[PDB]
Amino acid sequence: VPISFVFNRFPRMVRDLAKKMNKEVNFIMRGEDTELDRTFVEEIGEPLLHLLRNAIDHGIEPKEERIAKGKPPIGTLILSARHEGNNVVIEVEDDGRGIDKEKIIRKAIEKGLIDESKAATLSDQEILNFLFVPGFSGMDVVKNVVESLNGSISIESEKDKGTKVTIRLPLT
Ligand SMILES: Nc1ncc2ccccc2n1
Repeated sequence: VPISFVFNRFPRMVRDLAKKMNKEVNFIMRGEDTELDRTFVEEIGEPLLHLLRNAIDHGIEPKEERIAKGKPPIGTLILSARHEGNNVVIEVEDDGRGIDKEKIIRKAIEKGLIDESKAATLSDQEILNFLFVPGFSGMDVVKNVVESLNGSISIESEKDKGTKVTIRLPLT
């Protein structure tokens, strides 16, 4: 099917969550005509809804805070799909407050998953990959579904700039 069968549900879910959270959100959908196998279409909805929720709750800041930080007042959330070879790539991007890598390291140390000495040299991707650890605090459940579809997921984020989650699905 076109992924529009999934993506057409999201503007409703996104305004509803924005109203509940007192966030002003500019939601943009691109690539909705991108076609993929029915099994992916019937399963990819729940993971995507989780990522959109995360963007609106934890990423986009309220307008007053964005103005105070010198950002464009209304936060933007972009959900896109495209073909890459025989794969489909789906991205959820926001221009919100990002993921705080220092907080992740602190939590990791508190949980005994790494010591201070080793935290100093972790890469960005190694740090963000703690988010997929079960119970870390979720992104594990999103990963579980994606992996069940033989997909991969990655996260890029920077503090104050925003977050991009990318899901790559096979042709299957
Ligand atoms: N999009 C987004 N933005 C901030 C987050 C902060 C914590 C965890 C997930 C997040 N995801």
